[PDB]
Amino acid sequence: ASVYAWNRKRISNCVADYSVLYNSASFSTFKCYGVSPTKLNDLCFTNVYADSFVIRGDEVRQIAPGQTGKIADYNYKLPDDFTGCVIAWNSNNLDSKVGGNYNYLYRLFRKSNLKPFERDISTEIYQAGSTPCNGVEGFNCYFPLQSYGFQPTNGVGYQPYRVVVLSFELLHAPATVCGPKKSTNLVKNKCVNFNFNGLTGTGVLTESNKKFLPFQQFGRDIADTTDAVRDPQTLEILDITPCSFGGV
Amino acid sequence: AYTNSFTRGVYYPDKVFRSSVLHSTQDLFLPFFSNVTWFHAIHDNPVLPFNDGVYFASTEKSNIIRGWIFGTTLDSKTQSLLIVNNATNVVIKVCEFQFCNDPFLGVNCTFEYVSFKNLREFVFKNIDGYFKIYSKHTPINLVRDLPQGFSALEPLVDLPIGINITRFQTLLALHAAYYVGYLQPRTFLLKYNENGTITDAVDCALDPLSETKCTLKSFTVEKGIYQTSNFRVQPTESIVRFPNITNLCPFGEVFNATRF
Amino acid sequence: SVITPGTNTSNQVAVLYQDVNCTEVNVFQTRAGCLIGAEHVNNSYECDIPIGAGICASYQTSQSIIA
Amino acid sequence: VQLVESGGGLVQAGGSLRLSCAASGYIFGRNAMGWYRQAPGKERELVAGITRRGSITYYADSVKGRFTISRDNAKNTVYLQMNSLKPEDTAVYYCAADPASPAYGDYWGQGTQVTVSS
Amino acid sequence: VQLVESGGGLVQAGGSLRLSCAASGYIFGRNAMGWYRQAPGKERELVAGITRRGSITYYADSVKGRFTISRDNAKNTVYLQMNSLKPEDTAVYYCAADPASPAYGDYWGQGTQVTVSS
Ligand SMILES: *[C@@H]1O[C@H](CO)[C@@H](O[C@@H]2O[C@H](CO)[C@@H](O)[C@H](O)[C@H]2NC(C)=O)[C@H](O)[C@H]1NC(C)=O
Ligand SMILES: *[C@@H]1O[C@H](CO)[C@@H](O[C@@H]2O[C@H](CO)[C@@H](O)[C@H](O)[C@H]2NC(C)=O)[C@H](O)[C@H]1NC(C)=O
Ligand SMILES: *[C@@H]1O[C@H](CO)[C@@H](O)[C@H](O)[C@H]1NC(C)=O
Ligand SMILES: *[C@@H]1O[C@H](CO)[C@@H](O)[C@H](O)[C@H]1NC(C)=O
Ligand SMILES: *[C@@H]1O[C@H](CO)[C@@H](O)[C@H](O)[C@H]1NC(C)=O
Ligand SMILES: *[C@@H]1O[C@H](CO)[C@@H](O)[C@H](O)[C@H]1NC(C)=O
Ligand SMILES: *[C@@H]1O[C@H](CO)[C@@H](O)[C@H](O)[C@H]1NC(C)=O
Ligand SMILES: *[C@@H]1O[C@H](CO)[C@@H](O)[C@H](O)[C@H]1NC(C)=O
Ligand SMILES: *[C@@H]1O[C@H](CO)[C@@H](O)[C@H](O)[C@H]1NC(C)=O
Repeated sequence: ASVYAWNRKRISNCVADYSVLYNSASFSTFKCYGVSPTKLNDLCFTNVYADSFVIRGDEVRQIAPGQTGKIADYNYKLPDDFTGCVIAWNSNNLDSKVGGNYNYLYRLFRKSNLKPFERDISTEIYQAGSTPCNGVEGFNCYFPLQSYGFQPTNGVGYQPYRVVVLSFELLHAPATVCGPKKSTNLVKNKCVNFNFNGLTGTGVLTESNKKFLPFQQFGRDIADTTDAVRDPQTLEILDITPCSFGGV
Repeated sequence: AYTNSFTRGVYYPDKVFRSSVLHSTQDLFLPFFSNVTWFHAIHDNPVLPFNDGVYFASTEKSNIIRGWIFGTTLDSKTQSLLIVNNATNVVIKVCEFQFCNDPFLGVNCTFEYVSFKNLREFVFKNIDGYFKIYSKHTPINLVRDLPQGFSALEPLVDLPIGINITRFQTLLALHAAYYVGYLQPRTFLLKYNENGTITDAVDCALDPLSETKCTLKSFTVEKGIYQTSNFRVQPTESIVRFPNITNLCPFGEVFNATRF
Repeated sequence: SVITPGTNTSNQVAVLYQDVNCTEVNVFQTRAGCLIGAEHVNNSYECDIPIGAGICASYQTSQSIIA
Repeated sequence: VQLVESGGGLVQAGGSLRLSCAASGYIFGRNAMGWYRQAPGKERELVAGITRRGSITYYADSVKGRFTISRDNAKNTVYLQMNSLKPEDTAVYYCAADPASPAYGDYWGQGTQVTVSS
Repeated sequence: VQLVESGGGLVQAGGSLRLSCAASGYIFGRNAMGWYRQAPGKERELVAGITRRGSITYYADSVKGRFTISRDNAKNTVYLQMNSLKPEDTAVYYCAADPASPAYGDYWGQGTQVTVSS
């Protein structure tokens, strides 16, 4: 997609292999915010959103939280508290063409700035003076979208780049997306290091005698800590007891 | 026609099991004792605002209410959400639907999913692109008014749609009554029993006794004086005063100079 | 602050605004603040719920909060 | 910044002069392009412009009776045909986006001097 | 990035075509260099390569019976001689390091189109 009208897709009910992207030497950049790029395979997400567009090389740096500029303000914006990875690579042999590829568009101006994850696909003529435009370009009347005109011989800052942004959503909600991990057998009445569909801790697991409502995934105590969990393969409830300790 | 909500519209705010505890939370709930609009199906189908979320309820014998439509302009130009109970299943679609001004059921698209005596209650809210639906079905014996008593709704479905909703309209079949309220962003103290069922609640902004109950984390209050809040006089006007300077600052003489 | 009998007796309450005038916020102005909802009487009783500056309140006879 | 101007020179008033410039796709792809001029002691002004879409043209009042602006997408170029030039038209002419501005990352080129004698 | 390719063009199947490129010392000094090709609708693949040390050569199976790769250090150049070209060999050919990658700061050049007719 053109950056002014960026695409979005949801990723769910799957195994997310992140090493396949991280260790791919074809990427020009792979920057993660809020998470290490090498720990992604060990994490679970509610879901993952993949945003996708083409931009010019000199403006790749605007696809980041806290940034300003023509893309950051009028085409695609990430929030200051963004959690996710921005991945990009050169497409000079795909998107650039002789005479210029004018199909990819960007918004150069707008009445006001975008909020995070907004999209503006309006074709309304922008007034930049006192006289109403009434849909016609001329002095003080301009159409807001510009073409890139990408060409094979442009210098690198003017070459096209393909950008994919993976936004990671984290909630108490059961993870619908997890990395390529293998399960183990469940054991009881031992002190273990555990991970239940992304929820971790150290403790002793026992069978509970309490009832969860059909939609509840885990429970908590008075201190708001994890009290119990629902096993993801066998839908049974286990209680978590801290491993014994004391002074000597 | 309007009627008192009688402390209804409470639902489980999350999927965390809790028991034998009083838990305080800030979310969108139907305020206690506000009134709701009472609509009659016998001798209508208006388009109502959605606002920040909707409390919906109905009472039946024949189940003439079949579903509802959510959206903005409902003009076939943008996405609209259609939910209909038909035959043996429930079909949910999000499309650039063409609607009738008064859609009814005689007796491109982006998303698709398929799942008096009777009181049914629902809560509809839009958070982070999700159309969250909570519900409860209980038996009744009341015709003339909205039933009293406390019951919490459970999550039914959580739909990953990404749809902008400002208005909605119900769908009735044609040959009983329903109520519409709106949710507000306020704190409640919720009481969970030993099985994790919410059995009671306090609306912390209903009156000073409720404020005391929330302050003290209790549904029972002892005799005495409790300090619960802070009174502040608010400004009603503003004053701006400057000396009589009409002279403009000579920035042009520095800025637009012929020689630097 | 909220002045109340316990909830085992009544759900009627009185409210005190500690530092303000009754003209700013069954209303009684005292040195302890503006007291709203309690009925002031000129009798004299043993103190139950203290308010301040010589004033107390209680719930009694038709049963209501008095100051 | 990725613009080259040409076609300037000294002419006697009357007749005509052809100005032209070439642009990279980056600039040629802008919503509109035109010619600007700056006379000594004067502010730079837009003389004429042509849009990318619809080939809509417009001119400053002072040149409406004698200038024609056009573009040729095949070569990524823009032209200005100035007929009936008068001494008042002496200025440096520049090729730039109709919404030209440093705010958008634009730069002015060398421009080309057009001088019109008696 | 400091590479220039040449020698492309249209030939009839059979005969031969000579490709060549020149490199700056920065690239020519890499452990190995070779030719890559990309046909429309296909991923780019390594066709042939020659090392810097030992002049070790290797070829993709699809070209083992007809391509020869060589280098000439005197001019900092690399050559690919493609004999018995078939229509299947139509692709854009590129000069790059055998371990070519953005990860090492490499860039692809323009490449040169080689077209082989019936
Ligand atoms: C949801 O759609 C409505 C249109 O029905 C949008 O409302 C418009 O908002 C703009 C400001 O952005 C106002 O100038 C218009 O007057 C509003 N139109 C109407 C009919 O009220 C609303 O902003 C959209 N919401 C989101 C989150 O996209
Ligand atoms: C320096 O001079 C410029 C040009 O005279 C001033 O900018 C404005 O230019 C537009 C035309 O493009 C006029 O319609 C405005 O009236 C001008 N503004 C003003 C205040 O005259 C610019 O403001 C001047 N800079 C300073 C500091 O005075
Ligand atoms: C997961 O797979 C195992 C092995 O086939 C099966 O016994 C178990 O019931 C499955 N659980 C769920 C939730 O699908
Ligand atoms: C009940 O509805 C009427 C409608 O006229 C409105 O004036 C009143 O304020 C509402 N009261 C409450 C508590 O919602
Ligand atoms: C699908 O979307 C396009 C705009 O991208 C619109 O022109 C077309 O009419 C839409 N199709 C339907 C059936 O609404
Ligand atoms: C909790 O469930 C048990 C049955 O397992 C039932 O006997 C008990 O009354 C329930 N408690 C409440 C408060 O509903
Ligand atoms: C509170 O009221 C109940 C009756 O509902 C009574 O049995 C109990 O003794 C009362 N408690 C106090 C402290 O008065
Ligand atoms: C309230 O205002 C009146 C004047 O209207 C004044 O006499 C009185 O002392 C004030 N009381 C307090 C508590 O401020
Ligand atoms: C105050 O005392 C008088 C007798 O002097 C009595 O008549 C009156 O009712 C009392 N008022 C209050 C509020 O106690």
